[PDB]
Amino acid sequence: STSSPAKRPRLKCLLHIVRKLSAEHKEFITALIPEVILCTKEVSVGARKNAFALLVEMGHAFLRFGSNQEEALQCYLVLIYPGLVGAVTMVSCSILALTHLLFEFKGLMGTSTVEQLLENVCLLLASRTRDVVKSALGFIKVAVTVMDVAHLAKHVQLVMEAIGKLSDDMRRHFRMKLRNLFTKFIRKFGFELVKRLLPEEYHRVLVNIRKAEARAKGDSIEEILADSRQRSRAWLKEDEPLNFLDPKVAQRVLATQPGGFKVSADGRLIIR
Amino acid sequence: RVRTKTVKKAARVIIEKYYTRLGNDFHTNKRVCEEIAIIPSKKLRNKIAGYVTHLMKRIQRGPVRGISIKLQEEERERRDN
Amino acid sequence: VLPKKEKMKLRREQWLQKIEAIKLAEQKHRRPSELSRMSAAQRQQLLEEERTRFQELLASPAYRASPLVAIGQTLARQMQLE
RNA sequence: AGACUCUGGCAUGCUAUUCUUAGAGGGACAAGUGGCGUUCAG
Repeated sequence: STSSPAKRPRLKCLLHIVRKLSAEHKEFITALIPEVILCTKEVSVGARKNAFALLVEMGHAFLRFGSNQEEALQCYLVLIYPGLVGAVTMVSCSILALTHLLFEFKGLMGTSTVEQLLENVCLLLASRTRDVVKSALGFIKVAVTVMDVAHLAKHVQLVMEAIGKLSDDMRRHFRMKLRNLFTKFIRKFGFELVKRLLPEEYHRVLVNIRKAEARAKGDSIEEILADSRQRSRAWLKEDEPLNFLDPKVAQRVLATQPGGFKVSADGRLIIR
Repeated sequence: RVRTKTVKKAARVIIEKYYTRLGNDFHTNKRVCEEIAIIPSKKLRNKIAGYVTHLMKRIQRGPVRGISIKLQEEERERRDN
Repeated sequence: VLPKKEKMKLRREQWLQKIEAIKLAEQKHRRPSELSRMSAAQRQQLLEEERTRFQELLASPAYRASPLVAIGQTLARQMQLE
């Protein structure tokens, strides 16, 4: 019985009871998992930030319950892995959660397992819903950033094949993420490989990207309300005759050079 | 969020013609924004109100001599018409 | 203005049209994907449902030995249905 | 590594109207706080 704004403080309260939670509290955590995921795709950005920080601190909390950190994080992942199975919105939620978790505990998951998730995300690249494919593209970008190029190389072809047969409209909508992914792949690998295994139309974008990689190599009112050799020039002022021996002569020696709408019938201005 | 040209040039001219009727807080800036300018776009009106609130919290910390001579000039222009 | 012969043609044609006019008159006499749009009760129902589904799949013996393999097979079945 | 256009969450308000409607009017603009900042842009 928690309302939508009330998710934003509550997670923090949950956060405030994670970082000293004892080892005999796993049931509470595994009951809290879906709330944290649904709050990672909450309406409020503050609730999303709180749920992401709660996920990070909660994964940190499993780094204290066992001797093996990698096995504990594997358990933490398999507590959230079913989220890729149910309804479309919560699948997108869980892909976003895995995207956030992949950037924090980078090597500690174990790259091969990450590769399996990447393969699953490739299946999630074939979804009809735009949010799921967007979250899959975000996870792909995070994986390209994080996990190693030597392990990327055996999985370049599958992920970019899942990219290639996306759609016409879906490719047209998210051309930004596709452009950034192609730029990252061209930076990290050979341009000829990406050209060889992509279909025809994307090649056009590629050469533009390649050309891009060619191209990359005081408090006064009047001053504030403004439309936004040489320093040795002096101006005298000539009044009484100028007395160079007067102590107050420096006031007469200056250092700089001295010196759109239509109105309506009522008189109010017109702004457009 | 980054800033544009039209909102801030409109704010500059609206201050240069009606600095007397502005206030210090956001709501009075909003009210004078409806009652002075027609401003058909609500987004542009909101941005104008935000930047004029920024301007009023900025220039009121400055010297009073410029404010006094600007009020004299505005009162002279109002009395001339 | 305009030629006489064209005017004569027009007058003859309108008089002819009146002739068949009189003749005819005489003859007649005889659950969205986005969560922000969706309501709080449905979010709570979805939260309870996904809690129960997570508990059931975590209590399943198949999801204890090969978790990632089972997840991959489930996704493969789900979108080979699609 | 979209500074392009439109636009949602909340209305116990007006309109035939607190639970369904569809026109309009509001509401959020980085507005406020503390730090980093060429003390101004961010």
